Amino acid sequence: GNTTSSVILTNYMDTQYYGEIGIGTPPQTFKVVFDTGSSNVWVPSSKCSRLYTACVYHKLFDASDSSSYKHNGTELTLRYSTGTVSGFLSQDIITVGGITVTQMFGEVTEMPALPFMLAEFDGVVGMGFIEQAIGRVTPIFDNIISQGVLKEDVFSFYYNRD
Amino acid sequence: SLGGQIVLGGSDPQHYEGNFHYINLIKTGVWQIQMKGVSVGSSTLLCEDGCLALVDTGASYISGSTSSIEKLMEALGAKKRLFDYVVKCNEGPTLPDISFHLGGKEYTLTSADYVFQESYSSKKLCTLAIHAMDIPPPTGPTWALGATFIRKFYTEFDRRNNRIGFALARH
Ligand SMILES: Cc1cc(Cl)c(OCCOc2ccc([C@H]3CCNC[C@@H]3C(=O)N(Cc3cc(CNC4CC4)ccc3Cl)C3CC3)cn2)c(Cl)c1
Ligand SMILES: *[C@@H]1O[C@H](CO)[C@@H](O)[C@H](O)[C@H]1NC(C)=O
Repeated sequence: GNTTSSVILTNYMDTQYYGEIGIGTPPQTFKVVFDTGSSNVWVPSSKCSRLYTACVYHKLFDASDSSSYKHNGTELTLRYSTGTVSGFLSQDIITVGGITVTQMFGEVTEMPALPFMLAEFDGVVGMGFIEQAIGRVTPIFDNIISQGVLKEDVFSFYYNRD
Repeated sequence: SLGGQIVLGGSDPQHYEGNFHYINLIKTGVWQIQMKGVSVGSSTLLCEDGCLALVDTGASYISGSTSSIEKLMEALGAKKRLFDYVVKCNEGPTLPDISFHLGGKEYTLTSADYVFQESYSSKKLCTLAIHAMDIPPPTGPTWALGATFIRKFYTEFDRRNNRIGFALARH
């Protein structure tokens, strides 16, 4: 229990900060915003129709390419101002920096064109609490805490200027 | 260029200076703290009787309620467009400091911290890194301190002690 683990972020235009995670075996990589204002992990699903603009320019998670994927299928929905974000629960191995964690996440099958088509990243890693988690899905940082590998139960953000 | 960095299990001293100052969460379950004021220049225009602040790393801007931001912008001379607020680019560098009263400290953003200075011309309009967003209950009504804030203040989210720590970011 002596590790700190870091993730380099990309700054897009002072409005979007994102870095890389890997989902599955072998790892399918995704750019994600690490968001203290939400508690879920979401990535687009290979099951998102190409008739959704937000899905056509982003990386899609494919369960049928992962050997460590465990099906769940519970439909879950996020209520956004521009429309509904919906998808379903899946479990797989998520790598963040030097850390591997088995995690439940949502695979998105539909989402409003806006603002999602304007994101340079593919998904979100929620860093908030189980209390605000849709479906009371255990947040990733809670699964990292449970591992007892961290030096401290903290995480920190640096954001540069562009 | 290094766009940013998240550390899990610690912080990175090469990216902040001095020591952290901490504020306790209002209630566990959300990364929200008490705010005790917002100063334009040296006068406390807003949140004079305390309000809430969400420390939201997934937000681009500092946000307040429509009423609070109407008032903030009225004081900055900023004009409401459809989505954002703007100023004539030439007045950008003369905009007053804005301070957020959090814990024992004032967190001061200068104009360079919140004006998108894409030009210095009076014929051009420059955007502000502050927007109005009405966040519905339970979380809100609340301010949200997004990237605009985090850029200036290295932020630590502490689950062990249920606190948020701010130190001056080293760029
Ligand atoms: C391409 C893509 C993007 C996403 Cl988020 C995604 O996950 C679906 C999950 O949906 C969402 C949507 C909003 C949120 C907000 C919750 C609180 N913080 C800001 C977040 C916020 O506004 N954004 C969205 C956002 C923020 C900004 C930055 N500017 C806005 C002022 C914040 C720009 C674009 C987008 Cl789409 C969350 C944190 C990323 C969380 N999850 C999937 Cl499956 C695919
Ligand atoms: C999906 O996982 C959750 C665990 O919280 C559970 O409530 C639900 O029953 C699961 N769905 C399945 C596999 O039936």
